Amino acid sequence: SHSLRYFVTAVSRPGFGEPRYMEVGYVDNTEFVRFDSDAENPRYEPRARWIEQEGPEYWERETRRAKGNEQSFRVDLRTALRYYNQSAGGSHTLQWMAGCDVESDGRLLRGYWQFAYDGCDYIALNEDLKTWTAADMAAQITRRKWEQAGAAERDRAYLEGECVEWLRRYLKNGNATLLRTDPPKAHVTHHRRPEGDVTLRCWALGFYPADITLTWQLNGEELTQEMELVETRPARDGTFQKWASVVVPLGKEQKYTCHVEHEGLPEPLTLRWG
Amino acid sequence: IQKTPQIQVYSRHPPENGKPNILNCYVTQFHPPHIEIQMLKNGKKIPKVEMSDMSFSKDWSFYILAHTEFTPTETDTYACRVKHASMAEPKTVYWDRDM
Amino acid sequence: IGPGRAFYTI
Repeated sequence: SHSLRYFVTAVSRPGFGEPRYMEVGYVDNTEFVRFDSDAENPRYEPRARWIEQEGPEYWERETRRAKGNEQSFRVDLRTALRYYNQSAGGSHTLQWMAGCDVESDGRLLRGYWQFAYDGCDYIALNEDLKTWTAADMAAQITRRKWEQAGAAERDRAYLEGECVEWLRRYLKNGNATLLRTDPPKAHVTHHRRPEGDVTLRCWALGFYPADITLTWQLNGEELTQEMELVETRPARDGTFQKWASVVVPLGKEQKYTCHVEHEGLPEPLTLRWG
Repeated sequence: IQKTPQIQVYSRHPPENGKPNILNCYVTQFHPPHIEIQMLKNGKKIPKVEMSDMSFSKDWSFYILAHTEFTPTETDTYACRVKHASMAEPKTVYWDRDM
Repeated sequence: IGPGRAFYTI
């Protein structure tokens, strides 16, 4: 499965100018394009080499789409003040995420097209891609308007058409980058705590794709809530990073072992304090 | 609704004196999106700091990564100071060189 | 390519 998703944000700032507007596009867990109204040059920009192969028509077209969206969101921020009857001097946020998850074989799995206002669900297109779920009173007003206007129909056309077709194109043109495999490097580090015991930290870095399994075992038994497992996140070079730590008794670290599983490894990697 | 940012400061790989590394300040779970992140070295702002383009999660909370190249030293202190509407005063998180 | 708000405002 693969995905093409766009994360959009509009943040008003009364007294500081027009709302800040941003768009970030991702193929799976990798950003490849972005738009920021506050950038040195406010237009669509590549964020990965493989997308740079797209001609000028692509950048001017996406730039136009982004600026058109920006105007739409400016209007939406004003309307929202009215729906919620809020003061006109405060800052507010409108968020939107749309995209498609496609089956291992160019078959659409799920479509997304949802909004949030001031960090809370506002309205979202249901899985049938034909109906809307409004989270509150105000969103109910938007829903009625979109049903009468036929918004879903056009939105679905994007998800089932453009979103799917372009993702296929992106996966092909960016194959060397998007479908590559960078093996993880792993380490275990040893820090004595002030309380007298020891914190063992298992590192996993420089890997791609993001999916990875990192765990601590005690006497060959996987630990769960007893260890601290942070979520994996990106590094600056397009790879990912993760780590897990466990507090163990001073003198008993030979009993703890860290396990790493990743498609970039030929077999699970087991490490110990060293 | 507002959400206070969770701050994580860590190096790319185990720190070793005289060996280049990358220091990270990963700020997540915050709202509103307006935020200021400053990576500091010995109480002084680091000039060359790059940040990823801000995005958000399923729960709609934002996140961003700040990073800079550095060579671990035995005594230099690194920190990430964050200012956000959710906090009355800036929040500073020190990097644990012994991680 | 990205999604378009078209003219469907909230």
